[PDB]
Order: sequence, then structure tokens, then C-alpha cells
Amino acid sequence: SVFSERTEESSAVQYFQFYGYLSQQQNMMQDYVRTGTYQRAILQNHTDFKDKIVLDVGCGSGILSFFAAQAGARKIYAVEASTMAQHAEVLVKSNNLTDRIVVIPGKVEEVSLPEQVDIIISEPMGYMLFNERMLESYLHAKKYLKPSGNMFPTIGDVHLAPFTDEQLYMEQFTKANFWYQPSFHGVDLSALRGAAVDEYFRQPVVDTFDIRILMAKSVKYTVNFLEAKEGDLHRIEIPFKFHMLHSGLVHGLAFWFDVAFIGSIMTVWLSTAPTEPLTHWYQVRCLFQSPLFAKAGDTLSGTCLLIANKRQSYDISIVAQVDQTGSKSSNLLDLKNPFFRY
Amino acid sequence: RSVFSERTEESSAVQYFQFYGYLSQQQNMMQDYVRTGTYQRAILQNHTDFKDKIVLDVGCGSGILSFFAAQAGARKIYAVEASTMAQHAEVLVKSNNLTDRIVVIPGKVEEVSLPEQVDIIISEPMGYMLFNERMLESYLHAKKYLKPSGNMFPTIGDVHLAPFTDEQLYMEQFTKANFWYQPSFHGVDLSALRGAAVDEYFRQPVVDTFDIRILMAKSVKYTVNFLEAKEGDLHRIEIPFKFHMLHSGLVHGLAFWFDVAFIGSIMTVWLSTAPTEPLTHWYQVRCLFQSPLFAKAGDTLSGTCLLIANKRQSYDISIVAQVDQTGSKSSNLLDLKNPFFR
Amino acid sequence: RSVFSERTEESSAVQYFQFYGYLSQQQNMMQDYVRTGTYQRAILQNHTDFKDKIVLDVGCGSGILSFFAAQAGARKIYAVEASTMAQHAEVLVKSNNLTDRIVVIPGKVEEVSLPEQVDIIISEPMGYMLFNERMLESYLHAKKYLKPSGNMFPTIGDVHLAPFTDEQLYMEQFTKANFWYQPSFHGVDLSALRGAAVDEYFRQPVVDTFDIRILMAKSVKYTVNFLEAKEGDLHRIEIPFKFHMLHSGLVHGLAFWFDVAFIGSIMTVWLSTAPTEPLTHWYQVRCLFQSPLFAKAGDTLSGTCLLIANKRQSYDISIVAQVDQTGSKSSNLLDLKNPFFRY
Amino acid sequence: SVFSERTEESSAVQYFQFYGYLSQQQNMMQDYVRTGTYQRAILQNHTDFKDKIVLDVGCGSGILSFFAAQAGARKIYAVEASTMAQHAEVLVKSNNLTDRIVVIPGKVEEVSLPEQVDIIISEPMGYMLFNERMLESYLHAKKYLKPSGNMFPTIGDVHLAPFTDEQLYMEQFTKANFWYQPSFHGVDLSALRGAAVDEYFRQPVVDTFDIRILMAKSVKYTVNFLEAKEGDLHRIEIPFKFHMLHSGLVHGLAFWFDVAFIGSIMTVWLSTAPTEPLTHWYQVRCLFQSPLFAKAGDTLSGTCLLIANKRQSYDISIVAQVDQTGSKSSNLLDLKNPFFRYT
Ligand SMILES: NC(=[NH2+])NC/C=C/[C@H]1O[C@@H](n2cnc3c(N)ncnc32)[C@H](O)[C@@H]1O
Ligand SMILES: NC(=[NH2+])NC/C=C/[C@H]1O[C@@H](n2cnc3c(N)ncnc32)[C@H](O)[C@@H]1O
Ligand SMILES: NC(=[NH2+])NC/C=C/[C@H]1O[C@@H](n2cnc3c(N)ncnc32)[C@H](O)[C@@H]1O
Ligand SMILES: NC(=[NH2+])NC/C=C/[C@H]1O[C@@H](n2cnc3c(N)ncnc32)[C@H](O)[C@@H]1O
Repeated sequence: SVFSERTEESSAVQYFQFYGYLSQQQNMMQDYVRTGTYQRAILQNHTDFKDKIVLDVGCGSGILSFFAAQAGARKIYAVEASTMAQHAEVLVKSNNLTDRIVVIPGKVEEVSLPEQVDIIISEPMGYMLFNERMLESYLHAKKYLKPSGNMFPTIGDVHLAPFTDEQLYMEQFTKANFWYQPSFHGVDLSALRGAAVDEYFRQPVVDTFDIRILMAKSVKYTVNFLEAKEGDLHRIEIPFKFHMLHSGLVHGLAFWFDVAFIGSIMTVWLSTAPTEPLTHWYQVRCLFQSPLFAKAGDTLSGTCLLIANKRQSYDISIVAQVDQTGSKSSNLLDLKNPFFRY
Repeated sequence: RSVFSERTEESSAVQYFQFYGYLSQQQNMMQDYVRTGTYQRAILQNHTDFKDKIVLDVGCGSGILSFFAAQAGARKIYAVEASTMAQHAEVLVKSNNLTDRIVVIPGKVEEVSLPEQVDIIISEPMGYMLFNERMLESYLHAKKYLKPSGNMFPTIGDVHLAPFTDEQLYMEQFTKANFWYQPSFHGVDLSALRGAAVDEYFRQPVVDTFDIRILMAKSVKYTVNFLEAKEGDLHRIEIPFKFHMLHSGLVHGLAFWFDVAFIGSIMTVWLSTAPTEPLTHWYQVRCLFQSPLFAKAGDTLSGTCLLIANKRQSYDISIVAQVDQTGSKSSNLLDLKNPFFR
Repeated sequence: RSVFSERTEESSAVQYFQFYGYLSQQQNMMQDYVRTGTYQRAILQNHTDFKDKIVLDVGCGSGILSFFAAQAGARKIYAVEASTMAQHAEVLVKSNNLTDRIVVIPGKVEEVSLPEQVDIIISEPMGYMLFNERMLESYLHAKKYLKPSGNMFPTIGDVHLAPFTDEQLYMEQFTKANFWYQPSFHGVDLSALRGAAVDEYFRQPVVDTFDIRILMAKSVKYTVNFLEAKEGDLHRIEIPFKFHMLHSGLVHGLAFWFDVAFIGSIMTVWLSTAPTEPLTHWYQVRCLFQSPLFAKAGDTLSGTCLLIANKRQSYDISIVAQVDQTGSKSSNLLDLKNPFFRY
Repeated sequence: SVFSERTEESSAVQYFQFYGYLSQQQNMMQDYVRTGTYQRAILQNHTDFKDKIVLDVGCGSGILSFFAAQAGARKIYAVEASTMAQHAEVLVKSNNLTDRIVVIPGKVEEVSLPEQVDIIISEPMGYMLFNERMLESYLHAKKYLKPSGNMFPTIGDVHLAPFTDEQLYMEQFTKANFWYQPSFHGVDLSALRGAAVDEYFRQPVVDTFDIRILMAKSVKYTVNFLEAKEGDLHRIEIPFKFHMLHSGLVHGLAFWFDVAFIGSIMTVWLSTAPTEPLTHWYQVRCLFQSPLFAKAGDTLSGTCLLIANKRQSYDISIVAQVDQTGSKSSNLLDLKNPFFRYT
């Protein structure tokens, strides 16, 4: 299958084992912003669901399928690959919706669905929007979508902005310098200090932060899920030119994302921005190997290149330059193994 | 086909050795001064057991125990390590000018070849609750390389079990599970899954420390003699217990910790993770009952802790305990692989 | 075949009036100084409403309110009381030399025969949550004796309710029910009764006081006008509510208190059992949801509190609450007759 | 029936409503001395149960029936008059014992049993042993007992002893002196002081105490359940001669009880004495209206007469005199309404 060809078995096993836990479902459900916004987008756009056929991709415990039922869908196909599909079935039964919701256990790339649907709903977003590569499964499912169908979410915007955080930058070295001693219990560890530094720097930092560390308005990269093909997510080249609003040292790029549900009655936004209430997605920061000085009014130009890998994630390649000075830096990070700093 | 691969799912092995490839993890273990300081003391205080001897270090990591063996005068130390850390260990060997005494052998101890038999084996095979990671079997397996009258550091492992009271912890885990009692979460009835939730939430061993005054009886000791034990002895571990209750009250579960002894020629050195001792990175482990038991002082609490090794490098744990005088009985199942760090 | 006996189980009445035959209970009520002092202020500051008037004291107990009416100048006071406390009332009337003004008439106000119509009715008909004991219906029934131009003290009653958060209270009640989850209590599996236990423990309204900071919205007010209301109006009491949540968090239930006003000719005197006021022997009352509701500040919490009168001189309470934006809904049935005294 | 003939309906309705609560079952079950001693008595005398027919009188949630089953009984008829019988039935089913335990809802004086039984088990003891008058129901059940039959408990011993407790005595007047004031909000209450005193003294005091307040070795009155008849419990006369071990003022009599399960293997005792761990029965004290001075070596003689009433309890009459001085005191108390003093 398309899933198998693009995913290492070892990664897939652990991934779906992780989502087999009710505790992870509770963590997602207890995010009020997430759950409430999904509910609001579906119910306030009830004409997009009433008497429609719906496909729910990666339904987990089934919550979005229930919301689609509340809005009056005629039939909902709920697809889930983890063992959570068992529990979703229990809820479908216990909520007396077996006549309207059918749970299909398996990967959406592999299951057989009988008919074309009117709308696909899903929560495919990971860290930095793209982590887990579930957006590809979501787009792959469009093989079941009628030509005039819709997607909830309809678009996703990843946002990038330069930040200054001297303490975050220094912290890497404080930790790595553990290795810089000539006699740790009689052992000279200093030869590994460089390796330790590199290792810390390859890890995106998952946590939140004061918006006052941001030095420029974000750059936006938009994926239109109604137009995109799944192949469009294998390589994501995000050019940027930031107009510096503040003068200082730039230590890296901060990432967050929004998605929009564009229905017939209204458009509803779900944002993970640092200006908004915190979510279980937090935000993500990637450090440069060296900070860049930029005056207010300078331009910081470069690219963020995301290269998908077989571990259901991305390698992040970042290059940045201060145009007015020519000062340049970069980093290459592994999104599969972020550092949870929060 | 090897002993390791036959008892281990590839998926589990991949993530396991990936985890131990990280220098940040080596640092976390090394910075446990109780652990590191006690190992050095055990080896240097028993320098005669190493002086001009051939040594095997099982799962050497960055090699710190090999370096202790070298300080103690070992003629030759074979340092076996299956993760990519083995290459970092070789870098330290070279930078400490010990190429003449420490020889890194990359790979699994169940699969590599050694040129000769050794006089003593050293390792840190202890995981959480002693047995997690199933490294003790690799440790015992390496005895195929041990000369008939060879030694092992550590020489023995003591598992301690004792009943505890902690209503706060118990209701902490009950509060989490009650989420799945909701009859209308955003209009959805979750109550059918309440049973599954409690089961899942109570399968988690609780990792943290506690005040010794929560213990309700003197501990029971289960000893593993690593000189005598065979690998197969650890596939199914049945630990009987009979506690003489010292205080009346609710027993919410069993607390676990372990000691290991290094029985050398000069002296015996103990490494303890007991709640009476300085805290280590192993902390202590508590297994909750789904329903507490009441016992009065002078009563006896009897039963079995059953550990079945699984193919995920861990154990499925079965605890059954009853108050002998009343027949009040509790029985819980735990997944040692996935604890709750508190 | 009186109105009282028609709406009341004999077993309930016997115990009810036996309870109120105890002097120790009269002492408890009288020693509530907010209560006794406010009643005296309402009556004496409005003395013109009593001076040379005919008074009916409904459920007079030891007679304290009748003595206040006599202090205010009442020409004649009929003090009706159905418990054996009527006899102690008579003793106090004689020892206080008020035999020419206070006339104890033993019996139920629904069954006695009064010699004439009265200018004003006085009583303390309020139980826990205001409505417990169904004494308000006896109070209203007594209006058959009230002149058209007549007054009632208290004149109106305001029920207040507001959502609260209190995880510790919620946890206390579940810790109690956890007992019936045991799969082997002395070798017996109890767990089949765990549902029944939770229902029973959460049926208990909680009587005690609390910090006003646990309240998550402005209270809603339900007003009963005693001059206007009819007995039949209290058989089914439906209180709709819509709260504008001022704080985010889990709502564990609704808190209840009441105010009564004495609307006299000279001034209105208020007696409040609100948690912002000095504690009374009424305290405050909290009804727990079996499952808490989450709401954010700005959301609205709407639903109904429905009280259905029963033949044990109390009400069967049903509360349904729903977060309007999410449809998160919770309900509970409470037995007002038998509260949990937590104080 | 025999039950309805000796019990007022109003009392019976409240009584069985009370025992309908799972919270009350939980309360009794959590008394470990109580629950544990019954289990011990039954299990350690397994030969009185193994393959036998059993009747459990007032089984409540059914716990004693399950112990009889654990001891190997062939068949247990469990009789319970409250709605708790519905919960017992649930437990029998969920515990897979429907083949061995038959729940029979109803009063034991009114149900029919299909066969005679080898042994009757019950927990009929109330405060001061006799409160609730369930011992009569227990004795009544002997119409179903075979001539060899045994009874668990087999005998009941009521103990009584004189005590001194100056502070408990003075407490009564401290409370009653509320009424001794000439202007409570303008009202002279003093005429009711005597009635208030009398009311406090008619209440037996339920709590525990230090054994050092006892002034003499207890006197024991024994009910043998194998021999006693129902009628024997309608009038209980307990004579006493106390030989005073200490000099001081005697403020009343203290009561507690033991029961023995006299089985074929051994006799097990359940005691509520102040020398033993506390139970939910506590101990009971009945004050004298006036204390009696006795010297060490003096004799305190008199009678404790218990007279059954139709409220499922007893009127208590105690008369005592000091033989060497002729000094005399008495009291009349109402066991149905004790003062719970324990803190
Ligand atoms: N936080 C998040 N929302 N993370 C992403 C959400 C992942 C959810 O979707 C499921 N899922 C992921 N890929 C799938 C596929 N190919 N077919 C079917 N179900 C799939 C996961 O098991 C989980 O329940
Ligand atoms: N807390 C701890 N001390 N945990 C255990 C420590 C295990 C260490 O030994 C290595 N290891 C585990 N199993 C092995 C095997 N079969 N052959 C070779 N190396 C192995 C791990 O990669 C890690 O460095
Ligand atoms: N705490 C309180 N204020 N409780 C309410 C007040 C109850 C008082 O009024 C009496 N009472 C109740 N219903 C009555 C009726 N139908 N006729 C005559 N007297 C009656 C009670 O015996 C008690 O003295
Ligand atoms: N703490 C205690 N041991 N209290 C006494 C125990 C009383 C128990 O016996 C029941 N009971 C009382 N009289 C009964 C009768 N005549 N027939 C059947 N069941 C009856 C009560 O409902 C309660 O469950």
C-alpha cells in the first residue's frame, strides 16, 4: 500500500501502539480549543453535513463522527488503524448510532470503502502541522471524495517567524558542557562535547513562549487541502523574507499553524499561535547553529526545506541570511524526536 | 537467528537501541552520582578482582564501567555495546589513551564473538523495578564467556516488596479515569468505556519516591543470584509474599525497589534504591490495586507477584493479594513497559 | 380529609411534629441571632403594621414571633402550632402575663378553626433550600383567614442559584461510593451495586457553607410572592436558568440560598442566607452533578431546576444543566428530604 | 401479624426506610470488629454450617448469608423487610450463589419459609442491646428452627455499672440554662427551664468513655436466645447490687453488651465493652436526676426496668439507693431518642 511503501514498519508499530491508548484520546479531547472548534465548525456549517455522506479519517474514539451525526449526516464512514477502532465501535453502539456510523478498522490507504462521499473530516495535524505525515493520508482519502465535495479542514497555514532567546541558545551549551571535563570520576569526557552539542541542536524544541521574543511578522505557507495532491507534501520548500521589526540577535525560527474550515455558512479557524490560548500542539522552535544580528528594518531571507522520511516525519533544513550584511547560518533538524521543554 | 532476536520484536529492539544511542541519555545516567559513585567504589575497593584480569563489560554505553575496570588494573576489557553509542565509547578510549586495555566490541552480547574467556563480568543490567528492559537475561547469557570460577559485578539482586497506603495517589488515578464516565461530553456518551479506562490507567506502575511511613509492613525480599541463575529463570518469575501488617488501614498497593550487591574479595558494596536511601534515577515503583484492601494490624497479607517476560523487552505483571483472616482480595495487571512518571 | 392529610404521608407527619416537640430544637432556632434578631427588627420597626391589629402566627413553636407581635402592640394574636410545643408556648404566654393578647390554638393550620379574620400573618415557613418541609403551603393555606387588605411577614421569598466548582467536595462523595466497587469485601463481590451507590450518594444535597470564590457566575433569582401565590403553585416549581460564566473550569453543581423580605409600611427588612452574609442555621445548599461540566468564561450554562412536591413533606429535585455552546449536559436527582450535613 | 401488632405504622415506615440506604449498610460493614467477628464465628465453626439449612434474619445486603455460604451451607434463606432486599438479590446473582441463597423480601413475622432450618443467624443488637426490638423478631424466627437448632448469636449479656462524670452531668444544666433568662429579646423564658432539664435527662447518652470513671464491677443480665421467648423481652427487670470500689458521686449507670456465638468447635465473643476496641454501638450512659454519694465499700442497690413500647424501643426506669445512707435517685429515659455525644 501507499502507507507501507512510505513508512518503516518499526515506526508504524510504535505509532499506532501510541494511539491505542485511551489516555492519549483523553489528552486530545480535553483540549477545549481543539474539540470545541471542530464541533463549532461542523454544527454551524450544518448544511454541509445534513443528509450527506461523510468520511472520517483517523477517527480515533469517534468524536468527529458524532459531531457529523449531530449536524445530521445520513451516513458516516469512520476509519481508524489503531486498536482504538474497537472502542469507537463501543461508543457507536452505546450512543445508538449504528444505523448511521460505520467504523472501518484499518489504514485509509488500505481499507475498501464502497461509495464516494460528500465531505471528508479529519484531525491530521501534528507538531509544526506536518509531523506524523497524516496530512498525506488525509489527501490520499480524496480518492473517495466526489468532485464537488469539501474537506474539513479545508486549508492549513504553517507560520514561521524569527525569534530571539539567548537563554534557550545558551542552555544547549550548558548541557553539552557536562562532557567538557578532564576527570569525570577519572575519565576525560571532553572529546564527546562536540557530538553532544550537535545532538541537542538537531532537536526541535516543543514548548510555548512570550510573543515578545518574535522579531518579525510571520511568513505563511498555505496548503489548500481541496487542491493539493499527497505528493505535494513529500517536499515542502518554504521560502521566507522577514522584515525585522526589532534589532537583535536571531537564534532561530518559531513555528505554529492554523487550519480553516471553509463551509457554506461560515469559515471557522483553529489556531495554535502563541498569541492564542495554548493547545496540545504548543509551538515549535528550531535553532540556528549560530545567531544572526539583524537591525530593525533589515531583511532576513532564506528557506525552510522539509523533507519527508520513512519515520512518519520530516528532516528540517533551514538556511537564513541577513541580506544587508551577508551574515549566514543554518541548521538541519530531526522532527521525529523533538525536545519537550515545556 | 539468535537468543536476543528470538525473544524480541524487531520494532521494540529498534526503538530501544535508538534510545540508547543518545548522549543526553548517557549524561542522565552518568549524573546519577549515587549510581556512578557506587559502581566506582565497588570496583576500585575490590581492585584485586580486576588487577591484571580479563574483563567483559555488557552493554557498556559510553564505557564508564570499563574505565573503572581499567583504573583498577584490568589487563584487558572487552566492552560490548549494541547501540551506536559504541562508536562514542571508542572515541573516549582513544582520547584517554586506553587502547591497550579497553576493546569495544560493537553488537549484541548474544551475537558477538570474543577471543577468550573472561575472569569477571561487569554491567548495569537493572531497569525500573529491576527487571524492565530484560537486560538481566543478556547479563546472564554472557556467562557463556565466564571462566568456571569467575565473578560477576553485580553478584546478586534483591527485589523488595511492601504494601503501602496512599489514598491521594489512588484517587489521582481515579480522577483521570472518571473522564470516561461522562454521559454527555459535547453531547456524546463516553460511559461505556469507563471500564476500559480504569483498567488502562491502573496498569501503569507509578514511578516516583515516597515517605517510608506509608509502608504498612516490613518488606519481603526476593533474591536473584547472578552467579547461579540461568537466562531461562527470568522468563517467568513467581514471587510469593506474606506480610505481617504493622498498621491498620487501607492497602492501596505494593511498593517495589531493589538492591544489588557487588560481592568482591576485599569487600561487599551495596547499591540500594530503597526509599530509606538517597534517591537514584530508578526512584521506586508502586503498583496500585483497582480496589484497596483493608487490613488490621496483626493480620497477614498473602499472595503472589507474577512476572511474565514479553517480546517487548519487558514484563507483564500480575499481582494477587488477599488478607488471610478475612479473604478480602485484590488482583491487578500491570504493563511494566509503560510506567507513569509522577 | 384536610388539605394537610391529603398531601402528607402519616408516617412523615408523626415524625415531623415529634421532631419539633423538642425544646432543644427550639433553642437551636432561637440561638440563631441573625434569624431571631432580624425577625424582631422586621416586626418592631414596622410596629404600625401590628399596632391594635389581629395577628395569626403560623407554626409558632415556643411563641417567639407572637411575643414580638405583642411587643409591637398587636390587639390579638392567634398562635397556631401542631406539635406538643403548643403547651410550652401556653406556659410562656402565662409566665409573661400576655394571656389577654396571645391565644395559643393547638393543631394544624389546615384543621383548626379561628375566631375571626386577621390583618396580618407571621411565620417562619422556610426550610433548607427554602422549600423543604412544605411549610410554605401551610403558610399560603392560612390566607383563607387573611382580610383582603392584609399583609404577610415574610412577604416574598427569593431563591438564588449559581454554578460552583469544588473538586474536593466532588471527590469526597465518590470516595464514599468507591466502597461498593470492591470485588472482594471479605470474599464478597460488591461491584454490581456500585451504580446504585453513586446514585444514592449524589442524591444528597450538601448543607454547609463555602467561600464565595467557588461561584463561577452571577446568581439567578427565582421569586415567590406570598401575597399572590396559591398553595397549588408549590406542587410543581420550575426554575429555568441561564448563567453567563465568569470563569473557566469544571462546574460540579449548583449552589442554593434564599432571601425573604418583610415588606412593611415603614420599611422593608431583608433576611438573607447568602454566602456573602453572616452564617445562619440554614447555611447554604449545594447539589452535585454526577459528572462535572467544563465551561470557559463567556460560555452560557442553561437548564432547569425542577422541584416536585412529595408526600414526605419535601420535594424531589431534578436538575438539568447544559453548556449551550457544546451540548455538554449533566443531570441529577436529589432527595431534599435527607441532606448531607457537612459543616 | 406479630410485628404489626407491636409496632406503630409510623415508626415502622421510618425504620425500614432508614435501613434501605446503602450508606447505612456501608456503615455497618466498615465496623471491622463487627463484620470480622461474625465472619470468624461462622467460619471457625464450619461444622455448624457445612451442608446445613440456614435462616438469616434481617440480612440487609446479605453479608452474613455469604459468610454462611463460605462455611459451606447447603441452603440459606435470607429475610429482609426493607428495600435493601432488592440489592441483596443483586449481590447473590452477581456472586453466583442463586442456587444456595434465597432472598425472601418481607418481615420475618409475615413471610413463609418452605422448610425448617438447622441454624438461625442474625445481627439483632441495637444500642444498649435491646433498642429497635429486633431481638423479638430473632426469637420469633425460632418457629422455623429444628429442635436441635442453634442460634448465632447464642446468648447476649447486658452489662451495667455505676459511673462518675461530673462534666457530663453539669453539661445538662449548662444547656438547659439557656431558658433561665428573664429577657431573651424581651421574653422571659425561665418558666421552661425545668422542662428543658427534664428533656435532656430523658435521653440516654451514646458515646464512649475512659474505664476509670467506673465505680464498681459491672452487673450482668443474660438473654439466652435458645431458651428465651418473644414475650420475655416486653418487660426486662434488671436488679443490681453494686459494691463500690471507689468513693465519689455516682451520676448514672453505664451500659454495654457482649454476645457469644456458641458453636461446636469454639465460642466466639463480640464485645462492646469500654475495655474493647470501639464499635458503632459505642456505650450508653443513663444519668441519675440527682447524683448519689457512695464511699468505697458501700452498696448501691436498685432496679433497671425496661418496658417495650410500640416505637420499636424501650422506656427505661432506673431507681437506685445507697444502702448505708438511704439516699435515693431515679430516672425515666426514652431509648428511642438517644443523644449522640461522641466526637
Ligand atoms: N494529534 C493528531 N491528531 N495526530 C494525528 C491523528 C492520528 C489518528 O489517526 C489515526 N491514523 C493515522 N494514520 C492513519 C491511517 N493511515 N489510516 C487510519 N487511521 C490513521 C491514528 O491511529 C490516530 O487515531
Ligand atoms: N538503566 C540501565 N542500566 N539500563 C540497561 C542498559 C543497557 C545498555 O546496554 C545496551 N544493551 C542492552 N541490551 C544489550 C545487548 N543484548 N547487547 C549489547 N548491548 C546491550 C544498551 O544499548 C545500553 O547502552
Ligand atoms: N425551621 C422552620 N422554621 N421550620 C418550619 C417551622 C415549623 C414550625 O411550625 C410547625 N408547623 C409546621 N407545619 C404546621 C402546620 N401545618 N400547622 C401548624 N403548625 C405547623 C412545626 O411544628 C414547627 O413548630
Ligand atoms: N445494627 C443492627 N444490627 N441493626 C439491626 C438490624 C436490622 C436489619 O434487619 C432488618 N429487619 C428488622 N426487623 C426486621 C423484620 N421483622 N423482618 C425482617 N427484617 C427485619 C432491618 O431492615 C435491617 O436490615
